[PDB]
Amino acid sequence: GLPVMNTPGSNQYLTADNFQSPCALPEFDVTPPIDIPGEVKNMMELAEIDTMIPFDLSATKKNTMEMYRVRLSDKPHTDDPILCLSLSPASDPRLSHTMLGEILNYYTHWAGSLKFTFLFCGSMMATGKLLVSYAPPGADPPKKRKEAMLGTHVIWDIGLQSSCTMVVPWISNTTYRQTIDDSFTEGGYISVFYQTRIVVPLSTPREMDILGFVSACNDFSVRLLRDTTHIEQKA
Amino acid sequence: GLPVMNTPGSNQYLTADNFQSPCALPEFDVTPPIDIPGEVKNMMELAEIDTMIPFDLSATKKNTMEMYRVRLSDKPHTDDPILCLSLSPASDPRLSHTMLGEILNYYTHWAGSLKFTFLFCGSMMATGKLLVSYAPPGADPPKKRKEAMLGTHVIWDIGLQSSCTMVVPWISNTTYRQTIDDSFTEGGYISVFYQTRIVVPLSTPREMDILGFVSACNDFSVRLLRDTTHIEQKA
Amino acid sequence: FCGSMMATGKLLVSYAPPGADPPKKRKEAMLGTHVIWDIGLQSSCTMVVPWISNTTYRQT
Amino acid sequence: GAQVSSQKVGAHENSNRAYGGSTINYTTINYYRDSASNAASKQDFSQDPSKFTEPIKDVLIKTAPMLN
Amino acid sequence: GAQVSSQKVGAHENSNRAYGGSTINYTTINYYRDSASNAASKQDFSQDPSKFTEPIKDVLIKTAPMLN
Amino acid sequence: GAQVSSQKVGAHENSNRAYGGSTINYTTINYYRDSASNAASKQDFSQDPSKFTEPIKDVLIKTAPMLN
Amino acid sequence: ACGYSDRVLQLTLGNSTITTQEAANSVVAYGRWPEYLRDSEANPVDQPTEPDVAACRFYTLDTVSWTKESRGWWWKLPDALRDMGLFGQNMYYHYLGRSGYTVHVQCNASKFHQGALGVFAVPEMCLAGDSNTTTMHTSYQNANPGEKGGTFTGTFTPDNNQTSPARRFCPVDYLLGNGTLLGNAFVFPHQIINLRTNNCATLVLPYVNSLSIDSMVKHNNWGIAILPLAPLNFASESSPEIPITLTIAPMCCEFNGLRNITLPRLQ
Amino acid sequence: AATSRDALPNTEASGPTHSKEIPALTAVETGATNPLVPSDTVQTRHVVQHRSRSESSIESFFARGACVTIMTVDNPASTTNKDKLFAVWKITYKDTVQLRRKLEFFTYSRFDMELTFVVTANFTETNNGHALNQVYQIMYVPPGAPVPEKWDDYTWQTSSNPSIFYTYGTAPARISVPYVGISNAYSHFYDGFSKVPLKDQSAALGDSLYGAASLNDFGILAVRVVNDHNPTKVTSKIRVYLKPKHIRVWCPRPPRAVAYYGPGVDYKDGTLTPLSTKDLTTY
Amino acid sequence: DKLFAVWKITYKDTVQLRRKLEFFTYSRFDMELTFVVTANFTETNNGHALNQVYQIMYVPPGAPVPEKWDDYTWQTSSNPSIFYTYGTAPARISVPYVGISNAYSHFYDGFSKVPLKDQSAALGDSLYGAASLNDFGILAVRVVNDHNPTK
Amino acid sequence: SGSMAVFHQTQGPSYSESKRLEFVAARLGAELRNASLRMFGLRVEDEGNYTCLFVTFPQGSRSVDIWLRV
Amino acid sequence: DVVVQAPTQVPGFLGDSVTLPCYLQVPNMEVTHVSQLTWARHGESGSMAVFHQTQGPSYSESKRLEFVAARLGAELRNASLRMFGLRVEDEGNYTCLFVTFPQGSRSVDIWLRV
Ligand SMILES: *[C@@H]1O[C@H](CO[C@@H]2O[C@@H](C)[C@@H](O)[C@@H](O)[C@@H]2O)[C@@H](O[C@@H]2O[C@H](CO)[C@@H](O[C@@H]3O[C@H](CO)[C@@H](O)[C@H](O[C@@H]4O[C@H](CO)[C@@H](O)[C@H](O)[C@@H]4O)[C@@H]3O)[C@H](O)[C@H]2NC(C)=O)[C@H](O)[C@H]1NC(C)=O
Ligand SMILES: *[C@@H]1O[C@H](CO[C@@H]2O[C@@H](C)[C@@H](O)[C@@H](O)[C@@H]2O)[C@@H](O[C@@H]2O[C@H](CO)[C@@H](O[C@@H]3O[C@H](CO)[C@@H](O)[C@H](O[C@@H]4O[C@H](CO)[C@@H](O)[C@H](O)[C@@H]4O)[C@@H]3O)[C@H](O)[C@H]2NC(C)=O)[C@H](O)[C@H]1NC(C)=O
Ligand SMILES: *[C@@H]1O[C@H](CO)[C@@H](O[C@@H]2O[C@H](CO)[C@@H](O[C@@H]3O[C@H](CO)[C@@H](O)[C@H](O)[C@@H]3O)[C@H](O)[C@H]2NC(C)=O)[C@H](O)[C@H]1NC(C)=O
Ligand SMILES: *[C@@H]1O[C@H](CO)[C@@H](O[C@@H]2O[C@H](CO)[C@@H](O[C@@H]3O[C@H](CO)[C@@H](O)[C@H](O)[C@@H]3O)[C@H](O)[C@H]2NC(C)=O)[C@H](O)[C@H]1NC(C)=O
Repeated sequence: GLPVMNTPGSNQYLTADNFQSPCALPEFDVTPPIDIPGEVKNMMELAEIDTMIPFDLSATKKNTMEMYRVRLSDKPHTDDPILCLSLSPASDPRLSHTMLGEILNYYTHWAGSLKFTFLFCGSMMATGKLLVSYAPPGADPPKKRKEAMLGTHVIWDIGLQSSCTMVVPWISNTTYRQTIDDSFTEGGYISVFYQTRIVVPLSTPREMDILGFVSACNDFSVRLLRDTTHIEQKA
Repeated sequence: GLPVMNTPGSNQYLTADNFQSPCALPEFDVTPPIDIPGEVKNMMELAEIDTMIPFDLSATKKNTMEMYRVRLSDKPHTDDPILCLSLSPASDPRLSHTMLGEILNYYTHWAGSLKFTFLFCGSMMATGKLLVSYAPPGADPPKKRKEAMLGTHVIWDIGLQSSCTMVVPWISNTTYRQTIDDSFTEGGYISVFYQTRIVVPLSTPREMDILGFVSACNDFSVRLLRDTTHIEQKA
Repeated sequence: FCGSMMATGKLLVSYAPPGADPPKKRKEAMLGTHVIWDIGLQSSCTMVVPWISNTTYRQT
Repeated sequence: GAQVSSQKVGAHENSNRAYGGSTINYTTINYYRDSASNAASKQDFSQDPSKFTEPIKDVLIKTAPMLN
Repeated sequence: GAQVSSQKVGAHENSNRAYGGSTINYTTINYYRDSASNAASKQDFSQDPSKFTEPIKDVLIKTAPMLN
Repeated sequence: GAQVSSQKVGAHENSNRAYGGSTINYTTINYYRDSASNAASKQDFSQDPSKFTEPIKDVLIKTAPMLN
Repeated sequence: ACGYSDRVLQLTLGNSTITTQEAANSVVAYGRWPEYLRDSEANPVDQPTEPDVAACRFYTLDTVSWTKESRGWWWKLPDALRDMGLFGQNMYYHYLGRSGYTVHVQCNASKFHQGALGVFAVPEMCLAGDSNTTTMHTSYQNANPGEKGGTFTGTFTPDNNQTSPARRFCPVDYLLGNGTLLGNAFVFPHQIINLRTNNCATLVLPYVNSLSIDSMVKHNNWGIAILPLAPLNFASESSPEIPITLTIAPMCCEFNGLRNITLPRLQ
Repeated sequence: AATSRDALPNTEASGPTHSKEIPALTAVETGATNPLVPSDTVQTRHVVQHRSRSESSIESFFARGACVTIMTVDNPASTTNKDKLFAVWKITYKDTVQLRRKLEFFTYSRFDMELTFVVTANFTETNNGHALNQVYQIMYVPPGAPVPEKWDDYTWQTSSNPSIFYTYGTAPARISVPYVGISNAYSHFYDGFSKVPLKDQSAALGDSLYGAASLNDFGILAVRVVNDHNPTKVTSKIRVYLKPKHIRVWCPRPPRAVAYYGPGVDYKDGTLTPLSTKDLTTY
Repeated sequence: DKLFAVWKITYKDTVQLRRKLEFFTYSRFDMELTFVVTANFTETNNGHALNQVYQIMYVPPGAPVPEKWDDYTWQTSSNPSIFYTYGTAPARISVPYVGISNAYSHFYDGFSKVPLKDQSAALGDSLYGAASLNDFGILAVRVVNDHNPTK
Repeated sequence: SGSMAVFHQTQGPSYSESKRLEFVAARLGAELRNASLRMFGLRVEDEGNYTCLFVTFPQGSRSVDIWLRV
Repeated sequence: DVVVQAPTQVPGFLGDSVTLPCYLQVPNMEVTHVSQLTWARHGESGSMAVFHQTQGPSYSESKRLEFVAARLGAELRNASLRMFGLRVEDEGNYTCLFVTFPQGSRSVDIWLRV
């Protein structure tokens, strides 16, 4: 009956293949699903939830609480960066672990605008203005307020509304960027400077710390799944 | 279920075969195509674009600029060919590399009318009449204006309109000709002679050069694809 | 162009509004408002100097 | 009892229909009586990230001041 | 969801239909959900070689003089 | 795009239909886009042997005398 | 009607104006003419800046002398301009820059000279280096000659210095520098300036690239390559010399993501 | 409507002439090529042209599946002092001259890579031994993923790495891949660098090779011998054949004239001479 | 050197099919080529061999015919080829009328080059009945695997 | 997993700390082999065991482990 | 299975007329069927003089060269070639081809030292 012909690619198993296969337990009455609070329909949903960036990764402060507290002081106004960061929501050790940056390793191409949210964690009295800035790639990274200022910045203010968010608009030469430290698909440069200085009244803690959070925006998306370098199975 | 029967020719891979095959990256969101200036839908389109014939292939002049400049002089009118050429837009070393002749090697049968375009590249003063001619195969190649004249010729004129084009009408015993130097499927013979002589006034370069171009016409077509002899992979 | 019917060539007539080093090299004059004219059949050209000025009239 | 659906072709040349117009479909047929044997239909949905991003005992207007 | 199309038979004897009249068709069925897995439909088009042969800031009439 | 045709059964018992009445058909489906790949449809014709047997610059009536 | 004969034109992009008189009716790359980025195929999300007149105008680069031993010249457009007024300053100030062009290769002689200059506009013109040891090792500083441009050579000469090399391109002419026959090169958008007739060639090149808008400081697009097809001759005179001079004009350009100024090691 | 399998515009008839119409005369400066039909320079009859370009179409030119690379791998005895061989090839057509010249006629391309594998195998050593039908793993390790260390390491667990387990002697394995490009067409020719050099940095810190774009565009293929060290050492070769299916091409660049050299357009000396000899006046 | 046979496509090798076709002067047919591949161990030696796979490359009239067994010619970027695994349903590839004319001429009366007086008796000669140098084509068939101890 | 200084056959060097470290041999398009590294100013904690990687083709990813005893 | 026989090096006079001997001694008892005996040079697909089993000789320069043995329908073997008037540049390394059936395409490389 019916003359058929086995085609190049027969008897071939393909891990990510999708073909119907005989059922081991025929008839097994499956248990009805309840309505568990908190479903998730797509990974990029998780990508839109802020996760604190471990900004400091100094041999001493790494792998320990001190790693997320970016300390600011009441030092006389300077023009040097109080944090840097290579926009590589996958590559840069600073982002490589945050939910966003943790999901980004299970992929080969990320895209869309990101949103860094900074929380001033210090004495209700302390005030000041911090300039959070981004400058697309291909130019000397910014090391002075004078140079960073020229790029895309949001001159934030430490007040009642305790937090800010500088959206990093998706400005890139390709439709997606390599989720590996590739030179052609470079990310850009993020960097917060003091626009004034954190001024405090007498009898106040002179060294308050800021915590940074990061997340994707309803634009972001990833593609071509892979195995995260993050966890190894020794032997 | 369904009684089938594997038919002679099963489990057989056929390079140029066309069968649907499981997809390695299921769901991968392909990147939308933009509208890049300059698309091409069919090879024979390229075949209709002129490419300069390297008419001279003398050990000295070959593989170097001098190879495309067919020099003409103010010599007293003679009846000898100032260039020849075996119509074999594939075989004859003179055509074997031109776009047309380069695409013709990736095939086993060519067909349709060709169009040789000659450009007089010399002093605005110099004038003259050159007789570009073609004579279908099976007869002594033409070596004298007196003999070539009898065939299909376009007695061209060096004037304001700096270039001419002698269409070589597809006159052949078979529907397509072997894209190899085959005797049965012979091409014919092309050959430009001086119908007068290139006459020049005093204080003029007495040795101007002509450049020839060749291309197919909306009639030409090729069939039965093969591997071009032109480029070898040593070891 | 008042010369032999045979002679040819291309002359770049140029204008550059004030307040900058006068142009002394084709490389610098080129940047301003120019009409790269051609010595041919039509024997003459005309480079209009557009009224570009900070006041409604200029001191004569 | 064919299950014909539309593929999401990237308007590729001579794929059946694209920037010359046309659509692309694919036949499916559940063969086994036991559902847990059907091919993962990949026609999955997408909810709003709000039950995780924007979860509050009130409502949040973006142009408004956070901590009212 | 069959994709029946006409083959371009060279009116061969007893091939189904030729110089006795008749046409020849062939059934196709996209089987995989992912488009990049469909059989190269070979029903490709052909544009005019003009964007390469005849590309000018004007128009060219053949019977006319080239360099006007 | 099924190609159902009638077989030429020799009215065999219990073959589907014969000397009890009935017909016999068989489904065919061209599967490849290239015609020169279809199964030799065997539904070939038959011309009159005249262009070889009876070829004359006139007409030949059999009951008549050959060399008139 | 009148003398609106193909031979005369009057290009005016920006505040500059070319008006040639032997003009061989111009070429428009691939039918497609230069235009701005339709929202339908845009990529970067910020507001794209557009110098318009500030940049769009004609910039004359520097003239090249043309003798008998002249073996050809080659420019790398995106780069070739890098200085030329604001299209120079905007060039560097942004991470992304999509720009179209209008190259007008000017060069005229007398009715008594002779020669043909094939002006070929090659998209993605990757010229080949000169180190038989390592491939592509060609240095940037050297790879982007700008306003001055490079020049094709007679026969290949391998760079032997290896304590430290000369890292330059050694572009042979019969192989159009990119190891592929010149006689077949007439496939790219082009015009042959044939001294007898026309005294200029005008090709309008619309931005072509695998991306919507891409870089400039980095990636190059079009590249002009002028080669003498018919060598120059004049009177029984030792050697004659006419000066070829191109003038390019960046058209419908736009740039995204402003930053601090880029300052490449061009020295 | 004008498909590839139509039929070239039929040749129209044409008698004598003496018109001021000048079809024959061109002027190549315009760059435009005279679309003169045979019907112009001679009196033509009315031929009903059947021939069609149905085979030269961009799709059919690349209808055959070319061999992009060969991959040697071998399963030695447990007692082998040397580590077990598992080849790893970086996806990139640019390894063999053939498919590389076809693609190279065009500046840009958008195609769906349809990779097939014809795996073979023989017993290395003189020794007369046996081997139960081996099974191979062809793991696609996406650009940036961890490339396999030992033959049998965790990297091969392949929880998210598209892999194929080919049993020796059977219909040759096949996996279709859609346009996996970061851009909107794979650029067969990239003019420019992947890192611009900047004055406020060392000549090194910011350098790079001409023509190189992405570190790992297409990806890498890890192929092991899945079975364990068997007394009879068996070497195998996995010839991968890539056939561009749903394809498109842009800007018709002139074909490679002199022998290829490396990933870059560069060319070695000697090989520099391509043409053949022929007398400027001999048929 | 390792043996890879190369046969020039032409029915005229065996008497059978050659007499059937020969009853008619001209013919237009679609050649449907099938391959029944077999194999034994040459030498007395008692050895083993993992199931071989063969390549049957169609090298179109004029294309380069394979030099060594393993050379570039076999890369087959554009040469219709089949990889038959030993012991399996015998391979089959249909071919459409690949004739230059409008029927394969089972009998060609006349020469492929006419002799011309203004030439040497040699320069322009030729064999009677011969038409095209390579009508149908040539078949290159190798053993795809590597040199194995048991021949 | 966070890799320090890395030198790609094309993208060139990739210092995770541009200053305190440098590839005393890796010179673009040449041929990667002697990858010995040299870092300036050591640091009580700079001390440890590293992983020297060589993504080579077709040899697999090679890796050796150095006790850096300060 | 035979082999391409040829005097490896063969010089090589100025303005003379040398014979590039290239024969093919086979394994008599064992037979093959030659198809075409044709030359070239080396770094040049363009083939010079070629002699097809049927179409006869095929001189790329009808004059300066000739097959001192190839005689139509006979049996291709001794394909040695002989070209008249040498030429400062005639000097070099050639490729003697033998598209034979069923033996594969045989090829030997001659230094022509003038
Ligand atoms: C760098 O690595 C070296 C070498 O060791 C190897 O790499 C290590 C990173 C690690 O992966 C190890 O498994 C591998 O072999 C380290 O030096 C070794 O360190 C181990 C563990 O600290 C030492 O183990 C001890 O060995 C000594 C003598 O050989 C014993 O006296 C000692 O006694 C026992 O220790 C075990 C647990 O280790 C206890 O259970 C017992 O109760 C008992 O106390 C250990 O067995 C080993 O000796 C070292 N090997 C060598 C060759 O020096 C080194 O520490 C790493 N560097 C740094 C900076 O950490
Ligand atoms: C024809 O071919 C012969 C034989 O050589 C073979 O064919 C060649 C075409 C070529 O493919 C070659 O690879 C093959 O073996 C040629 O004669 C040979 O030519 C080569 C290269 O010129 C010679 O190489 C030199 O050998 C001598 C001594 O044997 C060395 O002293 C010399 O020194 C070194 O050269 C290498 C590069 O060649 C350098 O890297 C070193 O720095 C150093 O200078 C070379 O090694 C070889 O000797 C020749 N062989 C023989 C047997 O003569 C011949 O040139 C070709 N003819 C023509 C006309 O070109
Ligand atoms: C890999 O390369 C490195 C550096 O490029 C080599 O290390 C160093 O090589 C230099 C040059 O030979 C050596 O310097 C020489 O020795 C004296 C004193 O040792 C030094 O003062 C001078 O500069 C002199 O040129 C240096 O000793 C050496 N250092 C070490 C630690 O080895 C290294 O040799 C290369 N590796 C291999 C395997 O070749
Ligand atoms: C292949 O054929 C060629 C020519 O057909 C042979 O070369 C030449 O053969 C002739 C005839 O035997 C030789 O000529 C004879 O020798 C003397 C002087 O050598 C000559 O003056 C006379 O004409 C005499 O007949 C000639 O020497 C020889 N030349 C060479 C270079 O060999 C050739 O022998 C044949 N090859 C083989 C392997 O048989």
